[PDB]
Amino acid sequence: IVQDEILAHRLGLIPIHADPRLFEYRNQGDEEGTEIDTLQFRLQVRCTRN
Amino acid sequence: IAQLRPGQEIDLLMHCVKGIGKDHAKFSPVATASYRLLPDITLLEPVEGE
Amino acid sequence: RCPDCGSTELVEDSHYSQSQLVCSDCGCVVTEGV
Amino acid sequence: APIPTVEEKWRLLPAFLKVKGLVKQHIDSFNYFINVEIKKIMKANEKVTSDADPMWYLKYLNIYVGLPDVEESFNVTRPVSPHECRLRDMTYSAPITVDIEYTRGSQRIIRNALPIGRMPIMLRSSNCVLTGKTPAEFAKLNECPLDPGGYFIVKGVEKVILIQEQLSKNRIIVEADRKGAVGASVTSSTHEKKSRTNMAVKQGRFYLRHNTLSEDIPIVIIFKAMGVESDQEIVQMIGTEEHVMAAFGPSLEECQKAQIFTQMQALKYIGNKVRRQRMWGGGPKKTKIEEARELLASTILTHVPVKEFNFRAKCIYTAVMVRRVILAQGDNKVDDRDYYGNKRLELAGQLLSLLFEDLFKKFNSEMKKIADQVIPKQRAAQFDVVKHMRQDQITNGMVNAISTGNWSLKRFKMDRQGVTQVLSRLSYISALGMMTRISSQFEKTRKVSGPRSLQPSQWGMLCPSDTPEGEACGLVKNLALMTHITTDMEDGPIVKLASNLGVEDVNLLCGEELSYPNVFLVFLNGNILGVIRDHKKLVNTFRLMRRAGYINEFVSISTNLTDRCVYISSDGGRLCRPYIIVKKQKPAVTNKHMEELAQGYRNFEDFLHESLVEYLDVNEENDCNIALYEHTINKDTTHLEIEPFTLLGVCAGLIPYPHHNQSPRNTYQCAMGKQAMGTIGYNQRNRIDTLMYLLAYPQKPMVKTKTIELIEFEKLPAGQNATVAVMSYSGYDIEDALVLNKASLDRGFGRCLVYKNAKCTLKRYTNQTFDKVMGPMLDAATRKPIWRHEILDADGICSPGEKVENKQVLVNKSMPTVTQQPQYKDVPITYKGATDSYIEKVMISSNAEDAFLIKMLLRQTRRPEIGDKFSSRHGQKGVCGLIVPQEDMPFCDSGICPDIIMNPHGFPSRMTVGKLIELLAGKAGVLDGRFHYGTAFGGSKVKDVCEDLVRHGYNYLGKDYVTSGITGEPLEAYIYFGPVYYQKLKHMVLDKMHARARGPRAVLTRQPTEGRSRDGGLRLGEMERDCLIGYGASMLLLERLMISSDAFEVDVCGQCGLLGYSGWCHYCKSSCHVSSLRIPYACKLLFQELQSMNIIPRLKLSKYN
Amino acid sequence: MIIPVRCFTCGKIVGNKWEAYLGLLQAEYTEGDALDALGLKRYCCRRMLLAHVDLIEKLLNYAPL
Amino acid sequence: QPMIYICGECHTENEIKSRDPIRCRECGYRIMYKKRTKRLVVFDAR
RNA sequence: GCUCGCUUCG
Ligand SMILES: Nc1ncnc2c1ncn2[C@@H]1O[C@H](COP(=O)(O)OP(=O)(O)OP(=O)(O)O)C[C@H]1O
Ligand SMILES: [Zn+2]
Ligand SMILES: [Zn+2]
Ligand SMILES: [Zn+2]
Repeated sequence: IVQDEILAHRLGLIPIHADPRLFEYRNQGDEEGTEIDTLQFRLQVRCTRN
Repeated sequence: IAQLRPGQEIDLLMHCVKGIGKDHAKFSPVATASYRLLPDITLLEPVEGE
Repeated sequence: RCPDCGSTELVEDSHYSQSQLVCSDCGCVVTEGV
Repeated sequence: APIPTVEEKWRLLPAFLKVKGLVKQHIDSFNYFINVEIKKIMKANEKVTSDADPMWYLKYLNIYVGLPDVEESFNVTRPVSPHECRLRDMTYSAPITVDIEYTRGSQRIIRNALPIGRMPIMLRSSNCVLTGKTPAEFAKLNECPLDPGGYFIVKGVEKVILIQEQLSKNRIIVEADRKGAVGASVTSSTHEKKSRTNMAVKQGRFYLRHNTLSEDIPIVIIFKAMGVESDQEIVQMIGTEEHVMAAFGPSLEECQKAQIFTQMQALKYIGNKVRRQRMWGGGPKKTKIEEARELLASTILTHVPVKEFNFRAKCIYTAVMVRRVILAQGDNKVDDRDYYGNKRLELAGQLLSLLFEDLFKKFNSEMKKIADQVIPKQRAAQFDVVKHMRQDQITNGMVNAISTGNWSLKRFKMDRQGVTQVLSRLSYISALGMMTRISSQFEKTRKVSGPRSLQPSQWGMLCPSDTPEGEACGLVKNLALMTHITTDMEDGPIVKLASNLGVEDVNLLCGEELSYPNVFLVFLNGNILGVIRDHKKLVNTFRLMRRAGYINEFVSISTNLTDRCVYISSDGGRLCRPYIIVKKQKPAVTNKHMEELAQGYRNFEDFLHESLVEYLDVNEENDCNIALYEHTINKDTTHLEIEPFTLLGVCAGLIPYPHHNQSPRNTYQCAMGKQAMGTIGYNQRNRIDTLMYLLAYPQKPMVKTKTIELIEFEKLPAGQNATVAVMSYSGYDIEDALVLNKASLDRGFGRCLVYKNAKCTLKRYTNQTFDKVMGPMLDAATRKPIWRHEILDADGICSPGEKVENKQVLVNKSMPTVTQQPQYKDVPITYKGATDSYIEKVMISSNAEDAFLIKMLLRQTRRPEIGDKFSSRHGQKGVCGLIVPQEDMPFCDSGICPDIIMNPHGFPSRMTVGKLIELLAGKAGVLDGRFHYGTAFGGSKVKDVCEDLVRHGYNYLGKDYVTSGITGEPLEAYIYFGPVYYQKLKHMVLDKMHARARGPRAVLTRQPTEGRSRDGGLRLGEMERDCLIGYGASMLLLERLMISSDAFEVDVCGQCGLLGYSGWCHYCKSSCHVSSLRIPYACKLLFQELQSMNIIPRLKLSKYN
Repeated sequence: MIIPVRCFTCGKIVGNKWEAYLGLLQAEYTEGDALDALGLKRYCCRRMLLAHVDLIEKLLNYAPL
Repeated sequence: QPMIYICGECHTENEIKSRDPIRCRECGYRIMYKKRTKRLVVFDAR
């Protein structure tokens, strides 16, 4: 029911315990991301009756 | 993050990159970083009694 | 067909609320205004 | 020794709201219409028959409205929820059926259930499916439990019938004319005819004017025609005062100048002044005197009834009117129209009753015409009405009258417009306030400035502050929080009690007794009930009997000592307000009664029955003494105010501490709260409207009025509480502007959602062809759909979850051009939008006409930026002037940075101390974890919140030590920090931003269009042209009004002066004198129109040198 | 609709302290002592948690499911 | 091609082809929503 | 696309 944009905004505000000094700034563009300057978090939740 | 009901599903991937708080407040590491001047209360005359 | 290059790629593409049938190759404005 | 005060007295207000209040008015009116009034209307027209072929008739027995159903299924009904009617763009109505008996071939045939129409069912009514339902059952029906209801659903749109306000009927009005003559007027209105007859003193004598008379005739002639022939009796009826006789002398002299001395002569004189209604059908046969007597008995003064041609009551009535005119001709005691004691409010019930009566009469007339045309010449096959009872008549009439809003009743000659209005779904407060609106009869088109004033009669009945700011200021009003509208009574026991209380019959005595100082006239709904002596006893006994319960509690009684008239009002539409009865300096309501009410021993009806609280009308409260509080009660007090904050309406109730602010501030705050952005209801997600505004994280206010708790606004808030600091910062908040924090907006503050609807229809035409949706036109080069058809699914309909860009198709609709192979041309639904939109849902429904309705709900997530309008719940509307970063914001010792910085300069000119009090109370509440109350004429005091602040270690005045974020140095003056409930408005810069290229033009006049949805350009009005003239810029004016707007090149012939084409003059059949000329296209259109009007403009051209 | 993760003014993580706050409402704690026990010293987080309305369950009651 | 839709009260996946009366099995409701797309959509946390 | 009505906005 939560909107997709609102969901993305709420996920963006969630802090990450990753050390920022071990990463670098992503260059202009490059939406695919590289190992050095990005991290991936998978969130898959399927609600069902008990 | 959100609240679900049976039948609903949330599946997503989140790409995180390095950034500074000036660009967006979500990169702010400190919740409240402030400073105050140290007070020094002085008594001009000795106050006693009730 | 386009009156300049003779191509047949005449597409109806509106540019900011302006109905305009224009050639897709050279950009020659064939017809405009409705 | 202070008088004891009942603290729990305010608990009387919620109980009153349990059976009456905000939305119960229209609900009860519609229930009374569909349960009682419709049966009376059917009984009034129970039998209909035709003149030809006698012994034939059509008799109605009983009519039913039933439960709402849908005719979608083939000849089968099915229960349908109002939300389903909203989605399917259909009407929420119930089948009006009736059982009848008729004669086909002189044999009686009866039908027990035969539908005749469809009545639109008001929501939350008696027959509505939503009544008697639990919030869980509301969720099962996809309807908000907090929805006020009371509105009709027609073709998917929500229409509300506003409460109409009008002057009371059958009442004498003494008023000055254009020339200053103080005359009288009476609009006698019965169930059949309404006639306004006037009386003037234009030449020192009284003339009676009516629409049925060619010329106004002296009043003495009418007196002689109405039975009383002696002049002495006429003078006694007018009055026995010396000045009265001196004023009436000229009338007697003018009457004696003529030879009118008997009833026959006066009737003949009147008939001579009677004109036929354009050759009325039928032989007159010397009807002159008869027409005069019929006009005197029936047409003139319809409300005054004559038993059998006995004008005694009418004579007394006109004599009292003449006496009132004579008395008003001295001291200027002219009655005012704005006095709401003479106002009547028509709800949806009376309007629907009149409409249903008109429609039923039209149906009966049509049936009688069909019978007269069919029965006498068709065949031995006996005619029956069942084969001709069209069921679409009443249904279409009701649907059109509710939807379009224009009501044309020829039987009553009433032509009204704007009766129904589209329910505003901007917010819950918007709909809740629009449901209790009242329009004026003035129907604003001009600057009257006489009803627009705030009359003192609106006390307790209508909200003083709540009014639309603009051209409709003062003529559109809102009901108070605690008010009630009365209905019609039987008027029988009133007459019985009046006759038993010593009221002498007016026919038993002459008019001379009307001139006595101690004799008081008693009226009844404009009819002279009689005379009485010692009216104090009569009034006290009537009030005591009403309190006892033998007389209806809504029957009002008032006394006018100036005119010495006792008015007894029992008609519906009158405004009444509950008041606590005070007897001998002590209210009847005690603490024990309030404790029993709180525990549930008694209800408001028990207070009504035990002579504790009674309803007072405006006319009745005019004579009563009301005390605001217990300490104000004196020896001469008859009633006590229940709660003062009930004076304000629903929209005005949101204002925290409204008595500390200015009235224009409260009006602007009501106007902006009607446009406040927030949640609508619990079913706002399944709801699909053309435009919806929602708030991401709505928060209930910290300083909430008791009205907020009563209307349950805290369950559906329309704003957010932000830490506002009142200070000047960077000079970007000069005039009403405010500075927003970038970090605050980044974390979700002010985040808003805009939902738009895109609807498409695939209808089947007369020919056996239908609109069909083609699949996405895949590009053969890349085997993928084109950029325009990228978002379309396999069925040609855009799928939810994707983003839509400008000029992209949502439904690939193609329609046939025939109505042999069908030829389909594409008419796709393209998305016109500056920014991208996301599809939330796509609903596909099918109507009975096989037309597929597709509705896409596009969603846009918008962030506050420069240009967004913000309100602060105090009329301090502002625009975001600058968005500074968090580090640039000042900070206190605790490290809190303000979200909104507002200009202090707006306070002195507007004197909004209520805003400061609300800020202080909210700060104290968020410190101690409480919700302070900003109740009108009460609430939390400043001392309590100051003590709460000093207890928690903060300053007792809100001002805190603050260090500047920019320079890092402390400020010389303390800053006023505190949480303020700011609400965002629907006015956004993104929707209001407009830019116009060359673009399209209009066909008639080749100029840019008007509206932004039509992509029109701005208009250089007359005053802009005046300014450009004053500046002297001739070339700029020429470029703006000629070159850039409607430039054109015409061909004018220099010989005849007419307009040619393509360098050729058809008039002269030559082309040597034809020359080109630059001209505005509107000027050429004007020239052509003038040539069409035989006004030929001949242009004599010449060289520019 | 739902409790925001970040506070508007300061930015302290407040979304994770909502349901526990409800527990403090299910317990005998009042508003003030519960907000104090949750660790909200500044009044901005107190206003964020106190003035928030839980409308997510009312909407889920109307969810398709 | 199997085109799938969802009912308004049963919320069951129903497959109907073109030019069919909009209805749903084991019920009589006539509000038929379209399922969410399977294409990837990119969102910005701003 | 024309018209009208309501509604808001300053
Ligand atoms: N009918 C109108 N004609 C011309 N200008 C108008 C009209 N309505 C609003 N405006 C514009 O809005 C401005 C009116 O504001 P003004 O009356 O000076 O303050 P206000 O609305 O009384 O605010 P306060 O109530 O004093 O806070 C001036 C004018 O340019
Ligand atoms: Zn010529
Ligand atoms: Zn905080
Ligand atoms: Zn189903």
